[PDB]
Amino acid sequence: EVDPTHFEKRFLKRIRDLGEGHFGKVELCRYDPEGDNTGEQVAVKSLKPGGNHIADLKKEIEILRNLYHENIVKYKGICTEDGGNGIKLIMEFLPSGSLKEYLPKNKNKINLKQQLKYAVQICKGMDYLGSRQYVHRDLAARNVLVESEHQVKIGDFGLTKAIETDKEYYTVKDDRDSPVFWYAPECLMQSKFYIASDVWSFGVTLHELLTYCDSDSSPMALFLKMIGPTHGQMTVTRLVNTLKEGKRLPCPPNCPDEVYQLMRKCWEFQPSNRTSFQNLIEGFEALL
Ligand SMILES: Cc1[nH]nc2[nH]c(=O)cc([C@H]3CC[C@H](NC(=O)[C@@H]4CC4(F)F)CC3)c12
Repeated sequence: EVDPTHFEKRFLKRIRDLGEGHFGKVELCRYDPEGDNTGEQVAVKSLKPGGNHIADLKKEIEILRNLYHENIVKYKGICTEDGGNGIKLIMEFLPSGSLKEYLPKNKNKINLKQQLKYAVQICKGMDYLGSRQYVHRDLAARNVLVESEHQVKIGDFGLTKAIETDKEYYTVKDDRDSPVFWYAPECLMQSKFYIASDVWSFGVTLHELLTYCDSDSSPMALFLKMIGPTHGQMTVTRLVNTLKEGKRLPCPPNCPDEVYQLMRKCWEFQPSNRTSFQNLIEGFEALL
C-alpha cells in the first residue's frame, strides 16, 4: 500500500512561481497522477542549482513535518530525487497568498478589528513554535499566508532553527542575505537569535499589517528614509546606531495609540526586557 506523503516527480507539474530567494524557490504545482488536470494544487519548495543548502532543506522539512497548528501551514509531503540526494518540500496551496499580496487588494474587506485578529493568530503560531524550542528568524508579512479572510498562517520555515536546552539563543554563521530591517539589535550585532528576537520581528510584521503592506511605507523604505537611502555596505551599521539612539518606526496612520504601545514593547533594545507572545495575545484580546 502507498504512502500519501510521497509525491512522484513525474506527476508534479509546474503552473507558476509563488516566491524565491538567494538559494531556493517555491512554485505552484498540480500533483496530477491521473493526467487530466483534475489533481490537487500544492506549494512545492525546492533548491536552485549547493551541498550546504540540501542540509538546510532537509532540516526545514523535518521541522515543518512535526508542527501541527491552525496558524501554521500544513506539511503535505516530500518528493525525493531518483538517485537519492536531491529533494522537494510539498505544502498546502493557499490561493489568497501572502499578506504582502493580499492586503493591497482587500483593504475594503479588512479593518482594524480583523488586523488585530490576524495579529493574535500570528502570535499563537509563533508561541507554539517557541514552546517547541524553535527560533524562526524570518517573520515578515511576506511569510504570513491567508487561508481565508478570518484565518492567517505562518507559511515559511526557511531560516527556522532549534535553540538548545542549555543555551538561550542560536548563533548564525551564514547571515549573508538576512532581512535586516526586520531584525532585533542582537541579531544585527552579535548574530544571536533569541525567542525575544522573533517578538522584535513580529512588531515590524504588525507594522506592515497595519499599513496594508504598502511598499511606500514598508520597513525598508521608512528605515531608508530615516538613516539614508544610499550608504551601501554601511546601511546595517547605520541601522544599528539609530536603534541605539531610540529611533523606531512611526505609528501607522489610523493605528490607535494603544495598539502602537504593544508594537513599541516589541522593540525594546535588550531581549530580556521585551514583551512575550502570550502577553501580546492578552493585550490584543482586551482591545477586541
Ligand atoms: C507555502 C504556501 N502555501 N500556499 C501559498 N500561496 C502563496 O501564494 C505563497 C506561498 C509561499 C509563501 C512563502 C514564500 N517563501 C519564499 O519566497 C522563501 C524565499 C523562499 F525560500 F523561496 C514562498 C511562497 C504559499
